[PDB]
Amino acid sequence: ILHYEKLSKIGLVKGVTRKYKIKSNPLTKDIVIKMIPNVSNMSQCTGSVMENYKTRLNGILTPIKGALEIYKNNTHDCGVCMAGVAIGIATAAQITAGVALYEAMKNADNINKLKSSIESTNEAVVKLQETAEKTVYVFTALQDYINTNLVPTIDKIPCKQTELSLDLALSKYLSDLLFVFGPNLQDPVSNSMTIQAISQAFGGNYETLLRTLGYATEDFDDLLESDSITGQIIYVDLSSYYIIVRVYFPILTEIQQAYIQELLPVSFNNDNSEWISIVPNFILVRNTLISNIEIGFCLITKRSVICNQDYATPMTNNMRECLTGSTEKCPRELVVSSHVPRFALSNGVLFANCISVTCQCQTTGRAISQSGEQTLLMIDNTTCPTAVLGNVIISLGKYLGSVNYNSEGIAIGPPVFTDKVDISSQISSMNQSLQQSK
Amino acid sequence: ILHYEKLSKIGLVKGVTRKYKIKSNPLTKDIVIKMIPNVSNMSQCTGSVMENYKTRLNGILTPIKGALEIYKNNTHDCGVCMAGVAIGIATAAQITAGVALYEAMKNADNINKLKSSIESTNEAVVKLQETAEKTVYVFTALQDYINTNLVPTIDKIPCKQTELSLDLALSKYLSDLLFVFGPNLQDPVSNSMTIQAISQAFGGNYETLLRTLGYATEDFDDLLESDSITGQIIYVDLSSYYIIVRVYFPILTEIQQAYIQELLPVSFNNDNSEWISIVPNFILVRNTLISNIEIGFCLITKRSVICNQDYATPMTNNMRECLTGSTEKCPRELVVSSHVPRFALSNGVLFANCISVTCQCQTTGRAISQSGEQTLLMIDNTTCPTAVLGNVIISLGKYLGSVNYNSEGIAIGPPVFTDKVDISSQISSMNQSLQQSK
Amino acid sequence: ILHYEKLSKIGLVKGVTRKYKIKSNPLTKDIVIKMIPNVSNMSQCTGSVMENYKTRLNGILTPIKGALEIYKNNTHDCGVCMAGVAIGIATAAQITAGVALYEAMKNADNINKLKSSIESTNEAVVKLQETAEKTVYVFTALQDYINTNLVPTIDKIPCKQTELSLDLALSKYLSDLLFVFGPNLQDPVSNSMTIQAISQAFGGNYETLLRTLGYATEDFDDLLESDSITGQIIYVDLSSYYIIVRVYFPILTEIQQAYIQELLPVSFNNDNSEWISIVPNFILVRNTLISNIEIGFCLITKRSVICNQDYATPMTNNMRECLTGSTEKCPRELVVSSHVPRFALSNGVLFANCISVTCQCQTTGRAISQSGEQTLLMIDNTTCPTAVLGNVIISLGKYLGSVNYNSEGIAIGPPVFTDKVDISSQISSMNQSLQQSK
Amino acid sequence: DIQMTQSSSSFSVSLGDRTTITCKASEDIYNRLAWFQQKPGNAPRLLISGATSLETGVPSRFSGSGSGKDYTLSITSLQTEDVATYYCQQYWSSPWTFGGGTKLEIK
Amino acid sequence: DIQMTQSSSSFSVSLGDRTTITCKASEDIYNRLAWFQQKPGNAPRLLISGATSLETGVPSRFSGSGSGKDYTLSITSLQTEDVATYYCQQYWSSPWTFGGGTKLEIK
Amino acid sequence: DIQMTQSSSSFSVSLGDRTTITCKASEDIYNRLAWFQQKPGNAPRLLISGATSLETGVPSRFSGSGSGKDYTLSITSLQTEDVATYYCQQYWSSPWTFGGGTKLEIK
Amino acid sequence: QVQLQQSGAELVRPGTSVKISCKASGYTFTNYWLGWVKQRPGHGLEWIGDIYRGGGYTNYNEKFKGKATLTADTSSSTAYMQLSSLTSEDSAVYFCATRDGYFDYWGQGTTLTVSS
Amino acid sequence: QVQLQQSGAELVRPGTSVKISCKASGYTFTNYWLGWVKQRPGHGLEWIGDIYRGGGYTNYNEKFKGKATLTADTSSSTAYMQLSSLTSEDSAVYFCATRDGYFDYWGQGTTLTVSS
Amino acid sequence: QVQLQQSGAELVRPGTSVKISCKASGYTFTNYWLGWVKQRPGHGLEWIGDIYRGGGYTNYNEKFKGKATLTADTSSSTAYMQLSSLTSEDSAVYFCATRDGYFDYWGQGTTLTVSS
Repeated sequence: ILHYEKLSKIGLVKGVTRKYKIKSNPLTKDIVIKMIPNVSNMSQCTGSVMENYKTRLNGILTPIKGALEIYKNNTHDCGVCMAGVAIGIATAAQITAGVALYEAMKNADNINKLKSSIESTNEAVVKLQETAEKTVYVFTALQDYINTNLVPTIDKIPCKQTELSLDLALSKYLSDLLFVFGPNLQDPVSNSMTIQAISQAFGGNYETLLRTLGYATEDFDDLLESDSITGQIIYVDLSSYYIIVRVYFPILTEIQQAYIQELLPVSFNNDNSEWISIVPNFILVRNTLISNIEIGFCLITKRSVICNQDYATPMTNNMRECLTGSTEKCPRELVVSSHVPRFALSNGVLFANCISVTCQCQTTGRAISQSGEQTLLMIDNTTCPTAVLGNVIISLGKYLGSVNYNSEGIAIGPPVFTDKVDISSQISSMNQSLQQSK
Repeated sequence: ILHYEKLSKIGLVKGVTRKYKIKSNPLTKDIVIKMIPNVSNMSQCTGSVMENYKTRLNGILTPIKGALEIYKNNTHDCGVCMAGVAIGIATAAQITAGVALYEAMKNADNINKLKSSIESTNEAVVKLQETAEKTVYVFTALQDYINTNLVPTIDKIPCKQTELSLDLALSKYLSDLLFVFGPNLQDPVSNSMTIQAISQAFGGNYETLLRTLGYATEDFDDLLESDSITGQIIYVDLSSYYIIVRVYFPILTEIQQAYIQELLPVSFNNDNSEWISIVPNFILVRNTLISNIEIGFCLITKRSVICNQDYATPMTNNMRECLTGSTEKCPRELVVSSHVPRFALSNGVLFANCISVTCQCQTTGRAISQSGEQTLLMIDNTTCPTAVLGNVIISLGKYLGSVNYNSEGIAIGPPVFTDKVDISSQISSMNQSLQQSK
Repeated sequence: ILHYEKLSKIGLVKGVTRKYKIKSNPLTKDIVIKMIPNVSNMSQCTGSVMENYKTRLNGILTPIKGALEIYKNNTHDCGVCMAGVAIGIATAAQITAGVALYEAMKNADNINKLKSSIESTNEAVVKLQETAEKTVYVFTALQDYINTNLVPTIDKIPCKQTELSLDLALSKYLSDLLFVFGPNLQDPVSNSMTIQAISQAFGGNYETLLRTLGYATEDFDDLLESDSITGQIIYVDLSSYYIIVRVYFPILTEIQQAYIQELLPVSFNNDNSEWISIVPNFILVRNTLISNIEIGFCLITKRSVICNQDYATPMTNNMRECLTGSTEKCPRELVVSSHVPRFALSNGVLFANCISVTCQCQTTGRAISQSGEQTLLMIDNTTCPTAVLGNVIISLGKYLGSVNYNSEGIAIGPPVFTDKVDISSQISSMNQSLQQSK
Repeated sequence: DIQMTQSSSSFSVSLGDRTTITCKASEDIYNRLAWFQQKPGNAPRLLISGATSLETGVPSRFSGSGSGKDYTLSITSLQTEDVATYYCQQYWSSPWTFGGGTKLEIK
Repeated sequence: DIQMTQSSSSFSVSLGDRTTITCKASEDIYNRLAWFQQKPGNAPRLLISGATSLETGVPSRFSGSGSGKDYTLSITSLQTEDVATYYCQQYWSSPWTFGGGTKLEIK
Repeated sequence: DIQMTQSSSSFSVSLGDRTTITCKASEDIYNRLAWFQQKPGNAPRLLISGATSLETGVPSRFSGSGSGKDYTLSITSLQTEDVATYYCQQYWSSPWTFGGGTKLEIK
Repeated sequence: QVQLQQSGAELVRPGTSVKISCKASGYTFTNYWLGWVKQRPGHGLEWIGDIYRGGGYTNYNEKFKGKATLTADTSSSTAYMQLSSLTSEDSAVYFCATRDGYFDYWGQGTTLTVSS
Repeated sequence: QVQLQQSGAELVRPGTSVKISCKASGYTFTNYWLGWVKQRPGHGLEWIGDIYRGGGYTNYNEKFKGKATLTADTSSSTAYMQLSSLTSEDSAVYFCATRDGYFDYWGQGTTLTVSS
Repeated sequence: QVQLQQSGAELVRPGTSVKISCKASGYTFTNYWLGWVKQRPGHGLEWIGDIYRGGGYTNYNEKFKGKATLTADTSSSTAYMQLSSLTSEDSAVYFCATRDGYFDYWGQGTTLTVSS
């Protein structure tokens, strides 16, 4: 495993250990998002704003539909056969998404048998259930605003103002919509489109969608904020102006014999100067295999690191040896900033750079001094039952590692500069050194 | 051109070819955004929230007007002479934007001749047209909310509550406004400020602005989402609290003899391990010159890559030789992520890593096996009329390249690690190797 | 200091000098954000939507309260002592935030003595002041929408529509809330949480919060947009569904003997080709110590660079020598793009790449020609009183540097390629060159 | 609360034959099911996590399946070590409940 | 639809003299104009893309200009190969329309 | 406008003794205070920026403190060079206001 | 080099249907609009409709909607225009042309003559 | 190797309280849920409540809320279950078990007998 | 080293205008506020107004608004204060001072005496 004692001497104090869990086994529910409101109760002075809205929305939704029938007409049963000659160029994810699209087309047709019922909806959330075959939920984009603002104010204001309010609401809805469903949606076939983005067709109210679908569970927020709950547009209507979206609700399976170890970057002292270690702060260990993880794309939780995809990335042999004990292979960067963390706590044991912060023990009253040959000081109850770090007074546990932690020095790694301009500068200098040596 | 066969053996299956088109030749329309609503119909109980809003908005807009009159007083007719001594420090873009500002000042004065008419506007969208000289559209920030909600509820609620609602609406408008027009707008002279950002002075409703200006066209969404439709604030009024913005509506000219080639990163097999090739996935070729493109800032469309600026960046000679056939110079990274693409389709021909996925042929029932010396398998109708990749069954076309694709091996490039910490580790190792050799 | 003449010959024309100021000395005000509206006036037309909202909000807020009572029960007076054994693993920032939380608990209890008054609030902004001990402001999440829209429409629309609208408003509020207060808020103890994020508990209206608290100053917007005004949740109520937040309002302390120098990247000519210098555009000089600055996280203002903590980062010795005169150590990148800056103005003196732009002098009518051995031309009134570069005509001051600027050549640096794929390519090439030399 | 009902409190299956234990939830739990095996005098041991995912220490003869409310644990070849009580646990709702337990027996 | 009207169905311009062909749109097309040259028995060939941008194969004597509704194609020195019918196309609105066609002639 | 009131127009403090100058704002200025020392015939020189932060050239015997409306400048050991008029400036609200001036004297 | 090879001239009796083809070859870009333009003697160029080869949708002129039908084959990169219920006024030269707003590359033209 | 060592079987007079302990050892992950399950003869497994070791909050079954009290010691990784006002129906085997939705690792079980 | 050199003391008749100058030299930062402060005998410091050498706007005291006029010359880094309609109460020492909220660097002061 990782050599946590030498890493802590380097300033990489080990943090909490988190499970590795990834989205798997999606369950599918089909919803209808009617992208046009029903203005039947205020149609006497609606004007031409709704026809203009229909034209604009048709222009927006036509490319999405055409991208769908790229895969509708080129996919058929055989048990799902894909016409790759006609498609020409596609990726594995896009082809799998087209297969899922053609799988969803049967329920799309069952829903489209309720076309007139979808058109007649005059509430923001309507449940359509004629038989058990057709039990779909319909969400209308601006129906609530119509029913509660424009209809009640028909007789209160000159309803040309009601017409302008309707036009402005529709245009604001289109402004919020175009960031997601515009030309940014180059590939609507893909099912990686999250429910947050699809909810922009409902004004950004994914909470209503997912509460209506009955997805309330303890892992609901974890699946939501990790972008695991995604949807796929499976049908686009250019006449009634609605879309059928297949919502994928997965289960977070835990990767067995896998964990993410967090390291807390404590600055340490060397050569009368302060340093931090340039190592990954999160290390994914699966079956004792040490590797990097793109944890920026994952949701970090107290129990687990939650990901919608396997974000494991390779790690250099030098960095792996750094993590396993070879501290001489750990790059270090200077500390010019005055806001670097000087200390951290792990298992009740305090690892502090007492060169930079005035450590002193409350139990004894004498200052906890750090020598020039010590990178950090491990402060535990054997040497200081209660340490003070300025405004902080903290009681400390006993260190489970070596009792000679503060007397055992280590080898130190090479200094580095991680600025991208400094990266180009160092590449320039190494290339010129190679040319001089050659 | 690019050696697509060797690249596909490396796993860089060629995708769709897109045109290169850039924003050019902007046409100018001037609009007025009145940043304070007209509360005359509820003036009897607006309270002091309007005076507080005026004070806050004046404090917000005063730096913008100061930055404008930096260039108003230092620019004059010669035929547009600029006093560079008084300005002191400026960039080429800022100087050009100041020249455009001084060009727009004549229409700004023509509009400001309608100052009283702009003040008197009581609708969210008002067209002011006294003569042909003055045909400007005025958009009011919160007028629709006033006329629709607060005025009808004057007699329904104790209109101290109406005062509170007006104050909350104005403060929410300022909260949405300060992200764009606050101290973030250090240089309001520049005309690169997009119309989406300027629409935050209208509550984020750029759809109303651009539909009212009559910019409805097939390229409108492409120009909008590529950040090509931009505006420039040309006048700020600190008494009537409105701004005059010159909206620039360009044409997407095609870069002749230029195209962007997309490469699909199929993982390939070598040394009983999985690799991906570290090459740019989009290559811009202009006049047979191969170069990189910062496509993150551009809009990618099925027909073309659409840019508001020439985002072409240089490419190393080694990567250019990688793309032209020198596969030994193509860097490769290990695969630890189990979710990287295993296969892709191009022109009806399937390039798959059959070591990692169970390729099989539906026509014969035989599994398509990959040897240890093959990076990928080209699957076409000559060897497999219809291939199965699990849930995917796909019919395949005929490969137009070499018939001996699967028997012709290639040289492979050096392994790399692209993590920025691993980048620092490799720089450390190369520097120490240089020092040891020196 | 920096050798601005040689840098300008390299194309790094010096810009404006900005002060360095950092957030410091925060003053604390406690506010209450009630996350549930008062529906007393529409209780008969409410239904069970409030119970579902209470369940959802309790599920959201329970982890926050748990994370707080990690530090409530493990911190006690002594003068603030923590049981770090019970806490186990923490960082310096988290421990300092725990100290701040325990310091705030006394005012939290003083506020919680007004629990019934907080519950009884029926306005969006309510000031609770029984005595001088309890002078808190309560902000209600959706009270304005209730009092303005739903209560007046009880008798206008069927009350089922009112229930549906209340449910939709609450669900939209939760959708906006979950981006901030959901599982993304792993560490609610920290006081680095900005006031914009906390305002999402008030619908994103931080302007109302801060204007109500009385923070209107000239530096208010600078503190706001630099993320210096932050807040810390100090109490969570799971019965009345409100939180007590300690808002930290700091002062911008200028870092003495420190300034940030901006460099304008003018492209320059060499070897019949166009280049741009790869240097940091902003250089932080403190006590004559030249270092980098992560200015992406800082607010850039005409007077100063405003940061919420010290973003100074180390700089390579090669770049420090580049900036101090060693132009041979300055990396340069090819210019393939046609939109990079060709010229810039500094102190009324124009530095232009007249190979790429048609410089000509208005005073004499002669074109300002550049030789192949000149990287740039300095254009001042001694050689051209008024220069024209395309559409711009600019009057120029006198250069204060060497009069032989245009005749004194300089050493040039090594070419670089800054694309991250090309960075991996150059690392591959240098590693293989090292292996060949070894 | 979600009431979790198993088909039989006891089943008599011969050795080597396929054994099927079914469990019905009161409402849709969306594959948030666990299958546990508990021999007398011992704590329950996890067999299936989710509807189908096996625990790493479980033999492949244990197969999980199910949809909606109906779920099924299958033993392809019953052995003498599989004679135990099997419990279905839902973990979809906060009041976590177990099945009645199917005490497997040998004919 | 946008009706595109050219001034004359035919002009008689001597060789070497400047030739001006004008085209008026029914509404403002915002420089979304194209100019095409079509000799008899041949397909139209693009001359101007946009109001002013020349096709890469077009001689520099063809100059595009225009503003608002009014647009102009100019030939600075008329040659014998320029005797053809010239069409203006708008591409602002979906019902794409061409001009009436200006059959250029020699006096 | 924020009225800035100092306790006395003049104090008589012996050399070496601690000198206290207090300044009260009409409203809470949130530590946006400055302390200035002005000898006769000279421009004011900044002593304290903010409530507590000293200017780099100011001796450590000058100590700034304050809360709310009340602020205090303290000289721990009065010297002969500290005999000057001391001004408190607020920079919280737009009209910048100085105190009445405290002409320090020696007994 | 871009060539849009069209089918030869057709003499078709009135009342029946003709299906003009246009095989685009040498085009660099994968996805594009391909429009059809009608040219009668005594009349200017008349736009019929565009087939969009990338995504599965097409635009028709309202005059020609129903008269013409645009299909495409992405394998051989050829597009078809099915003209139904041909009359004497349908006798014209039909050009296929790739377009980017403006028509860029034109086919040689298929002369359709409808007579009995 | 994960072991959840529980306290031994207890014989408790009715009307008094017992405090069952569960010392988790060998668990890799710092923060987790730890649940208590009741098993009476003639009855299935009955979930009592969950203590969450990472954040300071706990879940109780509504049947057992007030009856049981869950506390945890983060130093020794030992959690406790205080059962108050014991009656004859409280005699059961009590298992501590770490859970991630599903109960993952179970303790050996503390047999509580309530009789006089 | 920062020096704000002001013009010399001026003896001005009542009813006419004086234009006091202040050339800031040695200031490191390009953009800054420059305030003017009035100091009468028997009175404290009175802020007149701020000129912004960065953005092109200025703040005035409501007492001095209209009375004083602040202009700046960015080429020579010299700012001016035009005082119009001088009276006997306008005789005071006027200081220019850069400020960042607090006045940082002060000029030596221009003594204006208005008498006849």
